[PDB]
Amino acid sequence: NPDVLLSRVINVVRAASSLASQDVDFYKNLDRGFSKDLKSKADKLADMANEIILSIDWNNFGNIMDNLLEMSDHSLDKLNCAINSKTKRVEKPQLKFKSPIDNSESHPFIPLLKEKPNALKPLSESLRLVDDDENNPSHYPHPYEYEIDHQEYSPEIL
Amino acid sequence: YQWRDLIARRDDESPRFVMPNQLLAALVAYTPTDVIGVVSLTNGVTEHVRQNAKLLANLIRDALRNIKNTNEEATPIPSSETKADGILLETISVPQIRDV
Amino acid sequence: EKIKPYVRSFSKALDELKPEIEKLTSKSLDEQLLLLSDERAKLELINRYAYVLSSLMFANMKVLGVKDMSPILGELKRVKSYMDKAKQYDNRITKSNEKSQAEQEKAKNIISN
Repeated sequence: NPDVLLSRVINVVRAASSLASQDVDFYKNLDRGFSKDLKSKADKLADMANEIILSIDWNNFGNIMDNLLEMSDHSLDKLNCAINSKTKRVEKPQLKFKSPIDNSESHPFIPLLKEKPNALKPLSESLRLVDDDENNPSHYPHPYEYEIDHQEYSPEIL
Repeated sequence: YQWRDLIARRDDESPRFVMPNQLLAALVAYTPTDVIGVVSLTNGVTEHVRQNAKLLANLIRDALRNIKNTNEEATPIPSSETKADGILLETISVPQIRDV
Repeated sequence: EKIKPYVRSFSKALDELKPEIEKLTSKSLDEQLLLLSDERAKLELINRYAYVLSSLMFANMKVLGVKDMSPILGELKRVKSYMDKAKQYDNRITKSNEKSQAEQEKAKNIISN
């Protein structure tokens, strides 16, 4: 995972460092070709940096680092602000809540209902997954749909 | 539009708070190629597009290249139509015409 | 013949790292950040991203053999700086949690007696 990958990255770094320890200017006179094998290796390294820049989307790297470290600073200021609170200052409710907000919408809305008073159908039977129709995309079924359709109205309103 | 939706779903904000439609119109009409033209537009500028103004300047440059490619292609397409009409006459036999 | 094993080792590592960067870089960072609700998790991913790029830039400069290394090194301390700041915050939170738990044990001991 993260650690293993980080360890692998560290292993790349030591190898990169060792090369620097060696000095090759003496070698420049000797051979044109040696550079190409090395230059290609260097171009592979540059390629990854370019990919990283694209994901973010030397000078490119510098501007991107400023953007990354700007984002990081805000997060900690938000954490510290919350714990220290625990001219007019804006108040926002959403940050406080124990389950934080999820805008991903990865899966179809999952009802937050955990109990079902005044039930004609089990909550069990109510929480279920239905395969999508070719005509229509599948959706979670409202949990009181049956109750609404088949429960009887009080005599009084009528 | 995609970006703003992306940020609005990130920081959990309204699309108009990230960027109003009037300010977006200034980006489409004027098209600032630098980070200087992005920050100063119309009356005021919100907080979300101010920090990502460099990206917006980059985006406009990213946007600009595509528009240019389309224009060169278009002239060629019109010419062929009389030629298309030619093929039918070619296909019909000369021999029949003397017959009819 | 002395240099060749070093070149071979480096080349192999790059192939070794290359798939991992492709696997890590497959999803746009904004996409990844939207996906995870937690603020703490978010700070982690970002610091990681800053760490890899700085390190890869570092390795790059070394491969080049460019004369002055003060600048690249400067970015790495900045990363070390924020990563520390992340770690320090977590430790303080843990200590507060431990203290609350400690009381429960004392309460349990009193009841037993």
